[PDB]
Amino acid sequence: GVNLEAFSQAISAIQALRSSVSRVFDCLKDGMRNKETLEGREKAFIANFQDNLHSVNRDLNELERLSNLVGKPSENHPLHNSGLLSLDPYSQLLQAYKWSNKLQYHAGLASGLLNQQSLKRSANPQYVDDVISRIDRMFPEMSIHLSRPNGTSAMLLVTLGKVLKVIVVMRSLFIDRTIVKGYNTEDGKLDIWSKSSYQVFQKVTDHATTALLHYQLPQMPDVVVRSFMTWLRSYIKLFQAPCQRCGKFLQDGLPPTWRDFRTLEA
Amino acid sequence: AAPGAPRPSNSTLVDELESSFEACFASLVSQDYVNGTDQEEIRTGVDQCIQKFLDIARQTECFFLQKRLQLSVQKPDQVIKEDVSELRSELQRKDALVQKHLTKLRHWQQVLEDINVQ
Amino acid sequence: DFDPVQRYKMLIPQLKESLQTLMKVAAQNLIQNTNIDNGQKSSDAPLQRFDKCLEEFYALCDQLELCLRLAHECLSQSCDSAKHSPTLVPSLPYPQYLAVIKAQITCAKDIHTALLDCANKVT
Amino acid sequence: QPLLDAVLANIRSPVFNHSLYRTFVPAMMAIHGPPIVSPVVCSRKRRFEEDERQSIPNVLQGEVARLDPKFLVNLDPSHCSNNGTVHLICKLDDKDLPSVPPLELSVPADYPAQSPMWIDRQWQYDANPFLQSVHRCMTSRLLQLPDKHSVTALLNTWAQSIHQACL
Amino acid sequence: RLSGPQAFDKNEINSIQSTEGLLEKIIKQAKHIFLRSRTAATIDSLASRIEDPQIQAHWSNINDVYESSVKVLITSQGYEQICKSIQLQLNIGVEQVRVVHRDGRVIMLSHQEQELQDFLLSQMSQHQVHAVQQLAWQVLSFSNHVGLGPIESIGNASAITVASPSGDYAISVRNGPESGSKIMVQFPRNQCKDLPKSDVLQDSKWSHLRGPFKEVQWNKMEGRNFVYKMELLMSALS
Amino acid sequence: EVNTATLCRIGQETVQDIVYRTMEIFQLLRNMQLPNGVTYHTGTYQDRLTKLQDHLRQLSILFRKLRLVYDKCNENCGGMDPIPVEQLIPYERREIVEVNKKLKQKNQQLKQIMDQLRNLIWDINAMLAMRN
Repeated sequence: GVNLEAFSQAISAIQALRSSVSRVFDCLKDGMRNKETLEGREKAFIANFQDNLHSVNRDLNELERLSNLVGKPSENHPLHNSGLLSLDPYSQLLQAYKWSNKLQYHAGLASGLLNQQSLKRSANPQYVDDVISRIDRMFPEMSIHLSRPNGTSAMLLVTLGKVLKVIVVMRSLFIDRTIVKGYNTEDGKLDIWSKSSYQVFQKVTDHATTALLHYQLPQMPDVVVRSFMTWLRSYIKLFQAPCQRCGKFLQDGLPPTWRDFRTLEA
Repeated sequence: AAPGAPRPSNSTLVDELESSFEACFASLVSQDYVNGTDQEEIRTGVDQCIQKFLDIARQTECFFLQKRLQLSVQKPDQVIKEDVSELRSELQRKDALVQKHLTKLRHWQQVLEDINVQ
Repeated sequence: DFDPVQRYKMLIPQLKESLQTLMKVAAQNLIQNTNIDNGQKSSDAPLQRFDKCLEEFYALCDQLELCLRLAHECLSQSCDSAKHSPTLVPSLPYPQYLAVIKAQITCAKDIHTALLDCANKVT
Repeated sequence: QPLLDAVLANIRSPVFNHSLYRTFVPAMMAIHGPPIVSPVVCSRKRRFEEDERQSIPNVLQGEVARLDPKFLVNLDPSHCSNNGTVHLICKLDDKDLPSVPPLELSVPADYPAQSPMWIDRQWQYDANPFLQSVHRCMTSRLLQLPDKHSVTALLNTWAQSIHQACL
Repeated sequence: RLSGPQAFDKNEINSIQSTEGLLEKIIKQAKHIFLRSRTAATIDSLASRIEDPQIQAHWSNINDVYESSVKVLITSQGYEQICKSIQLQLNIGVEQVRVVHRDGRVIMLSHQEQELQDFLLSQMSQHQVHAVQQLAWQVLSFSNHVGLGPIESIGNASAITVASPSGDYAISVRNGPESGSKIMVQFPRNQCKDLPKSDVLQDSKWSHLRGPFKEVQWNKMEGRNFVYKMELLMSALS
Repeated sequence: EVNTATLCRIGQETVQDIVYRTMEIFQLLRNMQLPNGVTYHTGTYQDRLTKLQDHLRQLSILFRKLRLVYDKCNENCGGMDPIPVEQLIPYERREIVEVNKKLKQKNQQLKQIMDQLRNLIWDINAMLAMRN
C-alpha cells in the first residue's frame, strides 16, 4: 500500500507539466531582450522544451505505477454519509482522523527535535522485565528467551539466524555485561563466562560493551532495550565494508551509525 | 521597517517565552476546518516552534547565570549559606540512608539466625 | 462508470496527442503570421485558432489532475480508517460500529478541547 | 519529438519582433486574466556612488587584519599608492629577542607572487654575529616556500627562522 | 565420545580435561589481589582528585571465579548530561584489565599503570566543557585529541584543545595531565592596542575580528569543579 | 531571609523542568492512538488523559512559579548598580569549615562501611558460584 507516494508524485508531475507549458508560452511571448553579441534566447527555448519533454516522460513513467484501484468502498468508511440519511444529519469522523494524524506526526517531529533537551542535571520491579523481553522478542528473526538462574539477574540469550548466540546478562534494568559466542553455548546447565571466539567475536563483544555503555539513557529503559535490539539486528548480514575493502582485516564490523564497515577505521 | 537601524523590543523574556509557548501550539488547536492533507508543513512549523523556544529558554538561563554572577560578586554570604544548607541536607540524607541500611542488615541478621536452625 | 486508474490510462494518450496537435497548430499559426508580416504572401489558406486547442489541452490536464486527486483522497481516507476498525458490511454489527465511531469522535474532540483550554489558560 | 516550434523559432532570424506578440498574447490574456500580473512598482536609479577613494588593495587589508598582536606593520615613505601598495616595517615584537624589521614590498594583492624585498640586508646583518646567523638559515627556508603569501606566510616564516636560529 | 559426530580438531580434544589443583587457587589469589589493588587505586584517585570531576565507579553483582566486571563513569559534579566518558573494564586473573573508554578503544593495562585514568579525566573535562558549550554557544566540533603542544605533553599526551564562540567573543581552553590543565583564554573583538596604519585605509573599519588574546587568568574565579565554564560563558550578552 | 542565590537556582531548575515537561508531554502525545482502536475502550485512554492533565497542570504551576521568581528577582535589584560582572571578570566561615570536617569524617566512615559491604558481596557472589 505505497500508492500514496506514487499518486503524490503523479500530481506533482502533472502540476509541473502545466507549469512548464505556461513557462514555455510565457517566454515565447518575449524575444531576445538584450544580447548584443548573439541571440542566447535559443538556449533558454531549448531548455524549456527539454523540460517539457522531461515532464512528459515523468508522467509516462508514473503511468507505469498505480497498478490497480482495489474495491472495498473506502474500507468501512460509509456509515452515515452513504448510509442512513438520518445518521448523516458526519464530517466529525473525518476531521477527527485528520486531526489525529496531524497531532501524531507533529508530536513525533517535536520529540525528535527536542531530544537535545537542555536538562542541567538530576538534582533539586521484577514484573515488567518479562513483558519488555516478550515485546522485544516479538520482532522477527530475533528468537530470545530469559532464564534467570541466579537471583533477579536476567541472564537472557539471543540468536538471530546463525549459531552466533549472545548471552547478554541484565540487572532488571540497564542490561550490561554481555558476551558473544558463535557455534557453541551453555555448559553444564547454565550460561558461562567463556567468551571464547576466533579473534573476531572478541571485537564484537568489545563493540557490544561499547554500545551498552553508549545507550545509557536517564530514563525509559524499554526504549533503551528496543534501540539495543534494533542495533544488534544489523549484524545479520556482515556483507558490507565502506571506506575500505571487504577483507582489510580478519573481521569487519562497527555499525553505531547504522552502516557496518571494517574495524580500525573509526 | 524593522530590518533597518531601529528595533523596538520591550517587556519580554518572560511573557515572550509564555507567548511563544502558547502560540506555537496553534498548529494543533484551532476552531477551523483541518484540511485533508499534511506534508512538509507541520515539519517547518514545529521547527520554528522549537527553535525560538529553545533560544528564549537559553536566553533566560543566561540571564539567571548573569544574576548569579552579580550576586556572587556582590554578596557571597548568600552563597556560603546555600553551601551550608546543602551540606546539612547531604548529611541528613547520608544519615537516613545509613539508618535504613542498618535496619535492613539487622533484619537480615535475625532472618539468618532464625533460618540456620538446621 | 470506470475506475480512476482506467480514466487516467485513457486520458494520458489523448493528453499526449493534444500536446502534439497544440505544438503543430502553434508552429503553423506562427509561420503563417511571420510570412504574412515579414515576407511575401505565401500562406493563403485558413489556419486553425490555436486557442480552441490550448483550452482543450488545459481542460484535459485539469481533468486528469482532478481524477488523480480524487483517487488519492479516496485511497488516503480508506487507508487510515482501515487500520482503525475491522471490515463488516454486506464481523461486526452496524449499530456497534456507529456507536464506536461516535465515541471515538467524542473522545478526540474532548482531548483537543482539553488541550486547547489548558494552552489558553497557560497564558 | 514536437520540434516544429523549435525549428520555427530558430528559423525566425529577422529583426522585426511583433509576430510572436500578436500570435500568442491574445490567447494568454484570454486564459490568464491579470490586469497587473506584477503589481509591484519598479522605478530605479540604481547607482548613486560607490567608492571610498582611500582604499589600498583590500586583499592586503584582510591579511593585516588577520595578523597576531605580536606583529605590527606600518608604511614608510610610500611608492605604494595602488600598484606596489606595500613596503612595510614589521617589527617582530614577541617574547624572544628582537631584531631589525624588513621591508617586504609585495606585488598587486591578487598575489601571483610573494613579497620578499631584503633591503636592509647590507649593514644590519653583517654587523652582528647573531643577526648574521639569522639571515643564513632564514634565506634557505624562504627558498623553500612554494608561492609564499605576503603578510601572514612570510612574516610567520621570518619569526620562526628568527626564533629557530636563536637555538 | 562427542568428538565422533562433532569432530573437533583441537578445541574439545583439549577442553575435555585440563590441569587443576594448585594452579586454580593461585589464579584465584592473583585475581583477588588484582581486584584489591584496582579498588585501592580507584579509591586513592577519588580521594586525591577532589576539586577535579569526582570519579564515579559502580561494581557488578556477577563476580565469576576468574574474571569479574567493573563499571565507572566520570560524572562531573552536579551534571548528569556531561557523561561523555564512561568505561567498563574487566579485571581478569592471569592477565591485566581490558578497558574500553567509549568508542571501542580497547587497551590492556599493567600492574601499576593508572595514568590512563588521569588522561581520561583530562579529556573528560574537555568533553564536558564541549558539551556544556553545545548546550548553552556556537561550539564547533574541533575538540581534537591533542595538537602542537601547549606544555610539552608530560603525562601521556593529555592535552585538550577546544574553542567556542558564543556571540562576537570566543573562548578556548586547553587542559592536560595536571601540566597546565587550567589554560583558558578568551579573546574579545575590540581592545586598546591597535594599528591604524593599514586598518584606517580599510573601508568599513574592521572592529568585528578578534585578535588580542587577553588570557582569562584563572585565579579566584568561581569554578567549583571545572563544570562552571558556562558560569563564565554566560558573560556574553545581557 | 534573602536566599536570592537559591532563588536563581530554583528559577533555572524551573526553566529546565518546563523544557523537560514539554518534551515529556510531546513524547506522550506521540504514542496516543485512536481511543476505540482495538480493545482499550477507555482504561488506557482515561489513564493517558489523566496523565496529560496532571502534566499540563504541573506545567501551569511551573509557569506561575517562574513568573513569581522572575518578579522577585527583578524587584530584588539592590546594590552593585553598574554590575559589569558580565564584562568585568578577571582577565560564618568557621561553621562552614566545621561542617566540611564533619562531612569528611562521615564520608570516611561511609567508605569504611562500603569496603566491608563490597567485600561481603564479592565473597558471597564468588562462593555461591563455585557450588556443584
